Amino acid sequence: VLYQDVNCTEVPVSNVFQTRAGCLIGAEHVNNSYECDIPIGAGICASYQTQTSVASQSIIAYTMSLGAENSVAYSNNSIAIPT
Amino acid sequence: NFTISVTTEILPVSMTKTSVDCTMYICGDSTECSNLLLQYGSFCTQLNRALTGIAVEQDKNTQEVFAQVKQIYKTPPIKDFGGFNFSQILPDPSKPSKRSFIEDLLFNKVTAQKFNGLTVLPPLLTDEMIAQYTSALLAGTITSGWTFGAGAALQIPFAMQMAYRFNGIGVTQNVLYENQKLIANQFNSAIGKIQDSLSSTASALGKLQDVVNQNAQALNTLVKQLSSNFGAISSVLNDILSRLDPPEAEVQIDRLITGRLQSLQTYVTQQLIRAAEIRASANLAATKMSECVLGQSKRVDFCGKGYHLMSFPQSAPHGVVFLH
Amino acid sequence: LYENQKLIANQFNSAIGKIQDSLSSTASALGKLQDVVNQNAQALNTLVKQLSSNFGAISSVLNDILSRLDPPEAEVQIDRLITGRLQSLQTYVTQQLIRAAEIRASANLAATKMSECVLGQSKRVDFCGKGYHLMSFPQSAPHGVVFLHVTYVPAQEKNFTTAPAICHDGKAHFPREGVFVSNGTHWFVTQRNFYEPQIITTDNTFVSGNCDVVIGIVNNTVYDPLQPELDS
Ligand SMILES: *[C@@H]1O[C@H](CO)[C@@H](O[C@@H]2O[C@H](CO)[C@@H](O)[C@H](O)[C@H]2NC(C)=O)[C@H](O)[C@H]1NC(C)=O
Ligand SMILES: *[C@@H]1O[C@H](CO)[C@@H](O[C@@H]2O[C@H](CO)[C@@H](O)[C@H](O)[C@H]2NC(C)=O)[C@H](O)[C@H]1NC(C)=O
Ligand SMILES: *[C@@H]1O[C@H](CO)[C@@H](O[C@@H]2O[C@H](CO)[C@@H](O)[C@H](O)[C@H]2NC(C)=O)[C@H](O)[C@H]1NC(C)=O
Ligand SMILES: *[C@@H]1O[C@H](CO)[C@@H](O[C@@H]2O[C@H](CO)[C@@H](O)[C@H](O)[C@H]2NC(C)=O)[C@H](O)[C@H]1NC(C)=O
Ligand SMILES: *[C@@H]1O[C@H](CO)[C@@H](O)[C@H](O)[C@H]1NC(C)=O
Ligand SMILES: *[C@@H]1O[C@H](CO)[C@@H](O)[C@H](O)[C@H]1NC(C)=O
Ligand SMILES: *[C@@H]1O[C@H](CO)[C@@H](O)[C@H](O)[C@H]1NC(C)=O
Ligand SMILES: *[C@@H]1O[C@H](CO)[C@@H](O)[C@H](O)[C@H]1NC(C)=O
Repeated sequence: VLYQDVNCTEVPVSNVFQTRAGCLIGAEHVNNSYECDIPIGAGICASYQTQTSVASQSIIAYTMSLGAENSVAYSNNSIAIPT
Repeated sequence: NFTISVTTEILPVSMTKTSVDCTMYICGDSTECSNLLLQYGSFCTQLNRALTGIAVEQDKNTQEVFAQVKQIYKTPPIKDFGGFNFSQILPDPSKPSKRSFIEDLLFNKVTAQKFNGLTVLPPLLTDEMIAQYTSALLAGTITSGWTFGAGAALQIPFAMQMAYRFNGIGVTQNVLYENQKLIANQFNSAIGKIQDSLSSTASALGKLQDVVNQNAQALNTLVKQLSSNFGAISSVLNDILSRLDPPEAEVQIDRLITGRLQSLQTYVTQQLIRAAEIRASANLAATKMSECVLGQSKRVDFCGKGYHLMSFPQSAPHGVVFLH
Repeated sequence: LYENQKLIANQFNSAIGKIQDSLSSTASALGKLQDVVNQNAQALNTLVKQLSSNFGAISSVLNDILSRLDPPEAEVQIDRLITGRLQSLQTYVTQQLIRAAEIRASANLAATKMSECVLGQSKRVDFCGKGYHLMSFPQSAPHGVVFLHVTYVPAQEKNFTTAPAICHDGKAHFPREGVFVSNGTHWFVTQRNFYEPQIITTDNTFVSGNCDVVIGIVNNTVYDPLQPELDS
């Protein structure tokens, strides 16, 4: 469940994670980024993960990786030509 | 003899993803009001559906116009661009985000609405990552030519890229090869002039300010319509509840609720047309982002007054700007 | 192309096969058409469902109201019910016209894509599809069109040490179209979007000015084709 503007202390009156869009209840935060599936808000984005050790089914909510960060190695006299 | 005349063209990409919760906007969280609103039927669900559709459309607009490149690129720290100075547009560390001074000038030249069920849904892409996309696009169009949009990026000298753009236009690369220093000086002068123009006059940045103001005035009028009675005898529904009894209260609240719902219908329709226009302009922006941001368009006066050379994108509140 | 015709055909047909499998695997790959059809049918479903509401009148069955009340009061009752249904139908029509305009814009975009990606070859990158564009094969679909875009995409790249230009007698040499790269000590000129060895000659490159003013130029030999022929 996703809440917008409650500051998440008012939810009961489980796991809570607060973003600029409010908090999620029952959400595993993951620092390890992923190109995500279901936009939530403020870039925070959620999906479902099948585990094998503890809680073999869970819902993760992570910061959205903008992509595989690649750094081209530019130089003044270095060109790349596709072969 | 010629010149390079940088120019800014500004295009909105998305309005604010305004939402509505009917039960609390139309009805002052009352029981009889909720019963009557359900008695009108499935209007409220249709309204919330239209608004969430608009929100999804804004999300798709931003994602489709910006994230045309899969990998996020990193600008190499060194700056030996044959004399071209990109300090104003390349990311700067000490800024609060990985922004550039151009959008830092842009941000400041851009311009009650809650507790009434009007929840401003947060934008999906926050400003930091939009700036990250702009940085990646800039790095791709500087150090990889037009190739990185097509497939994988390719290490390309900047002089080579600009010379190939010349050759595509029709002027032969001999001109650039003989004038590199002068061309770099020309571009630096032009970027200084455009920096001064953006730092002095915001009258050019009319499109985004106008669309945001239009949305704000529409929402403000939507809120202000609550005070009106629409033929009813009291503005606040609670005052009607005070002494008026159900035999008369039913008809009174019927008039009031049909008026308020008609006002909300007008607002949602207005938002529908404005969002459609914004999405049309956003498809135009994306087609610009593809035609000459990731290349150069032999067609004239689409993305530049004159023979186009290149373009640099920059973010802005709810919009994008192009340095042609 | 004539160096790799069979390879081109093989890749083409493997691509056709992967398209077959990708389409036949999951339904949501084809999403836009499903989105439009579902949106239209669901809006119409809401429209027809709206008839069940009394809109504040005595009931929703109009014939029941006709049987129940007298014309002097059925006047006001049916007035309320008809104005409610009229409002619902009106908002349905307005939203239908909104989506009609959206579909019309999409259809004009499709017309452009058909007249460019099919009736010709549009150089505009990322208009036909990812990468440079070659052609497109239109195919029908129930209330919609689908495009099979054929694209050229660089796959394997090797970086080389390159030079903006070269000068043989001080006068600078600029390629007619190529990039002065050097595999090893031997320089080579080749078109931008492929690798092709070429011994530097007068055909590949024109000569202008002198190489004092250009930047990054390298000293390199410029062979000539006329000399070996005139030797005899
Ligand atoms: C062509 O025109 C450009 C500008 O239109 C000239 O560039 C100027 O050169 C002077 C040198 O006296 C500099 O002080 C200026 O800063 C340059 N820029 C501008 C905008 O004036 C250039 O000299 C002209 N001639 C050639 C051969 O390029
Ligand atoms: C590009 O222009 C900018 C704007 O002036 C330069 O940034 C500053 O330049 C001054 C001197 O012109 C330096 O004293 C500052 O330290 C610079 N600040 C930063 C944050 O860079 C920049 O140096 C110029 N770059 C090139 C390559 O010319
Ligand atoms: C780079 O590729 C070329 C492609 O043929 C190799 O061949 C050389 O071509 C030049 C032509 O200017 C000859 O002078 C050389 O004798 C060729 N090298 C041979 C036959 O071994 C070239 O060798 C390659 N260089 C490297 C360093 O791999
Ligand atoms: C290409 O060869 C020319 C030969 O003249 C070089 O020019 C001389 O360079 C030396 C330094 O190496 C200077 O002391 C002379 O004054 C230059 N003379 C002339 C007439 O240019 C040139 O430097 C060489 N360039 C490269 C890239 O090797
Ligand atoms: C919640 O409320 C506190 C009140 O002290 C405020 O400081 C905080 O910023 C709010 N939001 C949070 C904790 O995410
Ligand atoms: C995620 O990063 C924060 C940053 O300090 C850290 O406190 C937390 O333990 C990290 N959690 C995981 C699962 O990596
Ligand atoms: C040019 O590139 C070489 C490496 O190929 C490097 O050593 C040199 O410092 C560079 N010089 C300039 C002015 O870019
Ligand atoms: C070519 O690129 C590789 C990485 O892909 C790099 O390790 C190597 O130094 C580069 N060499 C040249 C000559 O650019």
